[PDB]
Amino acid sequence: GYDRHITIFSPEGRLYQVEYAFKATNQTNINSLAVRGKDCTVVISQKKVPDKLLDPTTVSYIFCISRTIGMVVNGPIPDARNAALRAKAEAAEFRYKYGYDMPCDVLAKRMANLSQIYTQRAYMRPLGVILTFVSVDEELGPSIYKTDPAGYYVGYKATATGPKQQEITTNLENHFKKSKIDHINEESWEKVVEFAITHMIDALGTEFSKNDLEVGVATKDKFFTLSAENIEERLVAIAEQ
Amino acid sequence: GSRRYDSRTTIFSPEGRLYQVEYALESISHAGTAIGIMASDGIVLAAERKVTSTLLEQDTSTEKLYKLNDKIAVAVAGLTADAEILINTARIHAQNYLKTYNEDIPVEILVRRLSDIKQGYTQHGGLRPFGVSFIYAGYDDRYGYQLYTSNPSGNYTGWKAISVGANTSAAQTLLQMDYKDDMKVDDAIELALKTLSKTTDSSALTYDRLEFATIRKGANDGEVYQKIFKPQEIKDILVKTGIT
Amino acid sequence: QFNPYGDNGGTILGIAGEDFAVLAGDTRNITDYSINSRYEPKVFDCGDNIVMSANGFAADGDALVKRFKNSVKWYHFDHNDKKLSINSAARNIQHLLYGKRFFPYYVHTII
Amino acid sequence: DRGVSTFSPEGRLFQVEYSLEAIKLGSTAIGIATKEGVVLGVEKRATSPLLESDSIEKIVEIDRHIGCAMSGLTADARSMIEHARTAAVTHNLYYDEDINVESLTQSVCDLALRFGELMSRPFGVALLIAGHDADDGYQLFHAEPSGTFYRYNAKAIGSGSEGAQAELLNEWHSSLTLKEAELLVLKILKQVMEEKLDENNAQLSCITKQDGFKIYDNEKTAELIKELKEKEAAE
Amino acid sequence: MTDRYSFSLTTFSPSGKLGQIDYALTAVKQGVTSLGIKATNGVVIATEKKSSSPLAMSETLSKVSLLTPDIGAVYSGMGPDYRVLVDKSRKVAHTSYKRIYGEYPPTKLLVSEVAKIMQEATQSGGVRPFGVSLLIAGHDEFNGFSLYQVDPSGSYFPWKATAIGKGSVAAKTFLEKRWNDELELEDAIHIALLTLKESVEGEFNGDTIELAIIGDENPDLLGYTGIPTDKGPRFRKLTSQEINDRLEAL
Amino acid sequence: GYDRALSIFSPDGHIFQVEYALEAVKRGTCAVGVKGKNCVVLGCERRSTLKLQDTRITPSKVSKIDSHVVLSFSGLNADSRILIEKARVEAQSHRLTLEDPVTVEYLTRYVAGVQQRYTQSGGVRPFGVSTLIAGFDPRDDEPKLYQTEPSGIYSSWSAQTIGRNSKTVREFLEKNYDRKEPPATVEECVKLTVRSLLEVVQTGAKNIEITVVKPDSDIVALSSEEINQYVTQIEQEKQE
Amino acid sequence: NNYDGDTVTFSPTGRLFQVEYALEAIKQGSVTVGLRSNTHAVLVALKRNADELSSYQKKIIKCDEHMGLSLAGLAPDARVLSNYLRQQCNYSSLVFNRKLAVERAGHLLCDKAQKNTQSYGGRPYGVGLLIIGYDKSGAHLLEFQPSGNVTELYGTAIGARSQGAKTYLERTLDTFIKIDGNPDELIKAGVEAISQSLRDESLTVDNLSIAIVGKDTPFTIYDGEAVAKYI
Amino acid sequence: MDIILGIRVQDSVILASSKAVTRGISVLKDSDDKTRQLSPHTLMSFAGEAGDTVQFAEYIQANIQLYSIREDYELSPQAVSSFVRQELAKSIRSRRPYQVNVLIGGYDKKKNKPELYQIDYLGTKVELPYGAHGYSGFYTFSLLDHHYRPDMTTEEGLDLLKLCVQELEKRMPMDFKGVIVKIVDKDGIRQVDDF
Amino acid sequence: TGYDLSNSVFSPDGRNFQVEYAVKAVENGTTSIGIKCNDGVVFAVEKLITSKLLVPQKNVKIQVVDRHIGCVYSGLIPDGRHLVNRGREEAASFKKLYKTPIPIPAFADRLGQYVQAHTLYNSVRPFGVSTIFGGVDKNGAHLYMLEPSGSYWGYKGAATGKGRQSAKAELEKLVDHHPEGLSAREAVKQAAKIIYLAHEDNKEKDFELEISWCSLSETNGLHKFVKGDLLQEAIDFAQKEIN
Repeated sequence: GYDRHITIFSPEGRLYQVEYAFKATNQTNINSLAVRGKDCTVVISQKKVPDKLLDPTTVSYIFCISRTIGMVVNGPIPDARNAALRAKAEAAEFRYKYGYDMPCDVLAKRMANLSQIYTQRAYMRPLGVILTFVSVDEELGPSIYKTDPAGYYVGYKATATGPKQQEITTNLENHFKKSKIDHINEESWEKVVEFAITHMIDALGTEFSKNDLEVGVATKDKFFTLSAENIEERLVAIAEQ
Repeated sequence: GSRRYDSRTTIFSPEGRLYQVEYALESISHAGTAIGIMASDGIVLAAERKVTSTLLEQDTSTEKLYKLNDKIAVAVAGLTADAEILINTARIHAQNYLKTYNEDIPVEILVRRLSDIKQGYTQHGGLRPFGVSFIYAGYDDRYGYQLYTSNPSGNYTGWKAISVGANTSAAQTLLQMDYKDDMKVDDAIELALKTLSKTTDSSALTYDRLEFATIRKGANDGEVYQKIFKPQEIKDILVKTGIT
Repeated sequence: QFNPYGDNGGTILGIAGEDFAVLAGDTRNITDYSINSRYEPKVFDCGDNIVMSANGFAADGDALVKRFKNSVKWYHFDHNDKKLSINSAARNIQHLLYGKRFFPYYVHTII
Repeated sequence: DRGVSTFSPEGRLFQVEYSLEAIKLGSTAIGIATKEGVVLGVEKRATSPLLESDSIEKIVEIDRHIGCAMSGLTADARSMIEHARTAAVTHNLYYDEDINVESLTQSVCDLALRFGELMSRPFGVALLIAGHDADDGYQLFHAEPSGTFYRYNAKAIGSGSEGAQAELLNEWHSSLTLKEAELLVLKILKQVMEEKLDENNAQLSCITKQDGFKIYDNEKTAELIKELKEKEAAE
Repeated sequence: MTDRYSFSLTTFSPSGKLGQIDYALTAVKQGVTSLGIKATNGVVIATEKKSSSPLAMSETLSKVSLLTPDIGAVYSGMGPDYRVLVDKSRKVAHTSYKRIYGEYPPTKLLVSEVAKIMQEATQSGGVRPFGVSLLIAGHDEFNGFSLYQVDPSGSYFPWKATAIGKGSVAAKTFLEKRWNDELELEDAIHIALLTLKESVEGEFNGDTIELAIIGDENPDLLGYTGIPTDKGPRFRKLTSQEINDRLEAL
Repeated sequence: GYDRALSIFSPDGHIFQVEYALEAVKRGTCAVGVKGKNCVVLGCERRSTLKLQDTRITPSKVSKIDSHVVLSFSGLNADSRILIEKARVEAQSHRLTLEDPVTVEYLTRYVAGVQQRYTQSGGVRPFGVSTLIAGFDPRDDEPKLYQTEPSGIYSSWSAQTIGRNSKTVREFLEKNYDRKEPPATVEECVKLTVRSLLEVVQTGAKNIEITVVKPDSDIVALSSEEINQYVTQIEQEKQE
Repeated sequence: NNYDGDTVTFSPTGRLFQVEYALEAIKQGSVTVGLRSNTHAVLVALKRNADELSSYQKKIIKCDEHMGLSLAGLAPDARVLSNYLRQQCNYSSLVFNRKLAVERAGHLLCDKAQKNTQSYGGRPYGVGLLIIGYDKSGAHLLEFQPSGNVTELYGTAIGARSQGAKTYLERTLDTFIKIDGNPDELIKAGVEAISQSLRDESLTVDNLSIAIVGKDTPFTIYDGEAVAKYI
Repeated sequence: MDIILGIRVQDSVILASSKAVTRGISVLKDSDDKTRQLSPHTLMSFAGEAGDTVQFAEYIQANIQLYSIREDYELSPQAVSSFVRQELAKSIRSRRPYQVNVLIGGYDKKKNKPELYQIDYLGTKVELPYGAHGYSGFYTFSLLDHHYRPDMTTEEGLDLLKLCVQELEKRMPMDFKGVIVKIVDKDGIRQVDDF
Repeated sequence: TGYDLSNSVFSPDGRNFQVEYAVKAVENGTTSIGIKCNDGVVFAVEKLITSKLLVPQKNVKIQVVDRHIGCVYSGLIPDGRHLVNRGREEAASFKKLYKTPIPIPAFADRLGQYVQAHTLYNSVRPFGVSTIFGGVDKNGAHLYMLEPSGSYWGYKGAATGKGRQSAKAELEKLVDHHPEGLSAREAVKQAAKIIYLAHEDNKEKDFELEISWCSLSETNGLHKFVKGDLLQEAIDFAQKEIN
């Protein structure tokens, strides 16, 4: 069956190449999660540096797309960087043409459309990545919008991605079932980060040092990533607890 | 590279046939039957719709019969959307001719250019052929009333009476039996419906499953009129010959 | 408005004997009322016993000579080192010149 | 399947090798070089007797000093002849001289590998190219669809070719006269031809420095046929 | 590099089926149920909003889309294919109609343009057919209200009422029973809500149900006043709250 | 651009698409051309499994390329329209630049070149067509008849046939055409041509077309009767 | 096997089979040798005929006054590659008034060959080349292979039975490297080298081809009676 | 070029066209036929820019002759005149426009009527009973306005033309070396040889 | 299956087998390494001596990009050159528009995107090299390694080719034993040692050592080849330690 090698339909209406691109998504064996504060949007992803020879500061799956948008990727790094470069270019072009900063959801729709094209046009392969976009949008507030190789996207209250994604997802549903709200009812992003790390620890049943995580925060008018030391300061507060 | 996935839509079989053309003809043979009959005083087109649900909007409809210009219409058997691509091409071709010469396009000339387009898809470009056969009904001041058909090969021929789509074998045998040269439009109407009535795969032929049209000299003096029958007019014509 | 042409002066002359030929030219190069150089040669050995000068606007002259020398080089490459006869050179140079019929080389050429 | 420009495991181009097979199916053509001229002759091979055999055109003028014969898929040769004629006339326009036979042959051969996925397949026809020029005198070249060309003292191409070439190996020497060479071409054509050689199903031609390239009328060739019979009977 | 895929990927088999169109229709069969009903003074189109996670915010994914102020669309099948079709549909309403005539196209014509786009994905080099079926509801001055279905092949049909997707066979039967040519828009809405309950297994409220109408002009939804001839979009998306109101009297 | 090499060489040195194009020709209705002392005749089978045909408007099997040359063919009908159009265009272009209508041999070479071109270009298949091209060079009275085929080879013929059962009618012509004595008249030539087709056709009903070409652009097609007179006439001379 | 349908496909062990098949056409080629001192560089090549009635195929091609090469394998590919070199040498002169370094010529050929080994539709070049030259850093010999690999050497040989001459040159190395200021000796050493590769055949006067370039010597080709001297 | 006229009478169109070809201060030719037969019942005369005139006329002739062979039919004069107008209308916005004016005279066999069309280089078409291009019209239009009747015979038409040519030989400043005259009627196109 | 016959096709496990086959070609190449030091980087490579006929010193394998970047690679050499040619174009275009010489991370992504692009289509083949490269910019020293998949990271030390495990093991040792830094001069010598050590796994043919470096203090931030005394000194040091 050559309907398995390119993006044409199988007899049961399926696109195998798209489905297999989803499997490539987990190759890295990393999980990520995102949640919304009152004021902020936090994203955390596991960081694994198995080789002693690597420079750990260059090992990242989180990207600053624009001054206001961050993106975390689940999937191999070459595809991840391809998607990041394009998103940066799209976000900057949008600003030049329309005179305002590209919203998170709009960039997500745009990257989702590009991915849709690779599912329909044969000479282009899908990218083996899931893209989680985050910001504090000036109209919509804290925002999480996620893209996959099917060209699907939607906004989330919170989300998780990776091999152990269903465990984190249910953990998060269970928290919101309880709190009865859409978000972390918290003032400081420091505490929203702490919530995020805590409910990841619980769901994954593992403990973290400062080099096992990677954290990005979105506030009004900036998205930034945390240093190892910032993360430590945050891990410390979780312990004394 | 991509060679691996190329069907080669424009090659010959070892018997010297064109696979894709043959398979398009097979596709067409399962489409609603269309019949064209030519009289001395006009032309009839009739076509059976593909099995209607009771909820289908029958009056604001069109599927089989299309106006090309004021002197030319077609009946369609095959993929509708393929047919609309070719129809808009033909409509445009007619208008270029009118613009260039200030005379309405002679029927054959329009028929030939549509058939030449079809032919191209069988020789170059590696795309699939259009899955359509047309019956052309029209009038011009050189040959009067004319019927042609064309099919996915880009071959065309002229007829006194002809069918396309499903059951053309049975239908052609019946037309051959009752057709005659001195015949009038109103007789040909009856013949068209009798033939569809016997060849249909449905239990009985009703107004909701039909499209119908005539091209007559039936306006005033030396000029021609196209009438695309409304549902009511079909309901009548079906009683007036007692098929209901 | 930019004028793509200039005039570098000088003058040249060719005479043919029974079994020899000369191509002569002065070595002065000028623009307007100034001397650029008192010794700038403008007559050249082009190979296969062909001497050439293209005199007038020197930038055009040099381009032509350069193109013709290069023509001789490829004649050898393409036709088994065959000697380019003078009559054949002449015809070749016609095509070099006429190729710029609508933006001419401003030179009088002698070989 | 697989690409039109593919190498076999033995390092040869599939499509080129296969075109060589089509050439082996072609009608025979022979040329012989002498210091008095080059002769080219061919087997016409009419597929049916109703066909007007003088319309079979497998020997062709390129320029006054160059002629050509062909074997294989001969319809493929029209555009090669056209290119050759243009190269020859163009050369004379640029240089006010005759184009060398070798240079002409090289130009035709440059087309040869201009195929792939530029034309869609190699040419299915070999050419014998014969002419004169002041630098290297009388010449015969075999131009293949590989893009290779060899100079030959004599050569046969087509179905009769391994037969005829063994024969040419024996009969050729550096002192043959034009007349000797004409007879030889007839002799060997008659050997390898299916039907019985006459002045209607085979044709001759030469190129001499003095009169350039000439195709022989059927009358002239008929007498050479008669003259060959008389020589053969006579020992 | 570059697209070496200049040949068709949909072709005729010996039986004369076009495989990739059949298979696209199969993808449409797997899709969530959607439907449309036409009334004397309105059209209603509706579908279920089947969520991906419960962490997803299903308002941000709108299955029922405005194309022009008088035309709306819903689908069944592959959602991403639908999204890009909506983008192209909106654009072609402008480039090939509004920019030429200064008014929005009539429903059959806009439908015709979408059908063309889908037909081209069925014959052009190096693409696959769209894996969706559309239902498009609209109004225009000289035709009034109309409802069309567009299929992967590019074929379109006008309907009184229909359904597509998972539960289409059952729902089409449910609609044949309840449809008459005197249904007033409020009644057509009520029938649509009934028909959808059959095909939804889970929660059934205004947060899992997406529904829009083509009805009267809505001057309150225009955004400006002062031009007498501009009277507002005939397309309205019912709110979550407005659906639940009708679900109590159900 | 769709690029694929469809016409390529097989291991044995055959180009299968060109050879399969000949099969398409083999399946076409028969056509035959016979040249006389002072004329050429073109006759063509028309398959009679089609009653209800309107023959006023249905495309004839012989086509005028210019007013002094005609072309008939066997094979795919739709392919032949492409060759006919290009030939007509070339005919007018030749008149425009050379101030003379085409020689028949020239028109033949042109059509043949077009056919060859389609056997070594990417993205196209060869023409499923062979042609017979006949007429008289401007201001000349020697008749001309040429044949082309899908490969692009072309040649001159005293008489020749192509299409289904052309092998049977070539057989006939081969023993009935005296090279030494061409049908010295119009009438004779039309007869031999009809005889050769009756070997293969069935009833001489709507089953035969004839077209006659005489010098200086004098071209006429016969009607049912005039042919039919030969059908009856030959059939009686038959019982022996 | 399943992975040799074109150049753009790797085998499961990381090989490029079409490139390997191109290398194989070189192996059937008639043998050619190159070697050089500090003052001159020489090419020697054994030519090959179709039969006793044909010419011997030329194997040596001049690229500029100071550079040229010999070929083994597909000769039309040599004509393409040598022609590309002629242009590159030419461009260097016209634009910069600079004779092209033999090392740069090597790099340009490598990059040209490489392009044909990474895209669909193409094929690798099916010819090997030995480039000699004398430039601003002295005499050079280079070995080109259509994998793209180019190598600078004191001496080498390619073609059928080229292994014979290759070992010989490996033995001779300390001797011929110092044949400075004596052309006819370097040639003799090269002619000897090539003789280690003959079988059932010996060097004749329309069989043998020699070229030399060096300190006060333009690249010049010797054939026919002009090689008798060395037979 | 310069003088081209046309008169339409009861049963024919008559074209008259000057014979001179002048360049600088030399009359290069006195027997020039400024006309092409487009089809057996359509004639076209032309005047204007050197080179452009013949090139354009011959280009139209080729096209109509192509149409004729393709359809085995002859286009009506009205149809040919519209084709010619459109060609000229395209030309006017080209990089280099054809500067050619024409008269088209045909006999329409479907209607049995003669027809005269005057088309200038801009693609300005009118059907007229009589027509002239260039300075000619400044004399002939008023003359014909007076002496022309719609039911005249081919012979009366020819006398009317004689009057026109006489006026032009009296008052025009250039010697146009007489005219070649051609009649287009139900039987085709013929040349009057003594004028 | 047949998922491995065409570039850019996902297998059912989510892999691109053609890239994985490109890697086998890299694994089959000679050993090359990079070491990051105090204020610079050092590059080294094992050049096999196929024959005595190879001219020593005259088949140079390390390549400079712009004026401040070195590149070395193992696998298909011509592919490596192709990648460097592209790198040179990318650097020229960056310096033309922005004036400053291209930063090393910026340069690494240029190579990354280009290499990644050759895993997107069936009409090209992936690169059959891994490439070690780096230099000094306004922010210090950077060392990178880039794979056929287009994957790259920053490194303390890096190694690829036939002796990659042995060299990696040796590299880990230095990083443990010198946690406060390595001088550019310690590194040049250590590089010599590791190439000599890694030559074990490839010891048929003997080999020529080639080294280069960029160092703020030692080369003034420019890329230079190590020759003469400094090279001989580093060979001597290496010979010491295999004994």
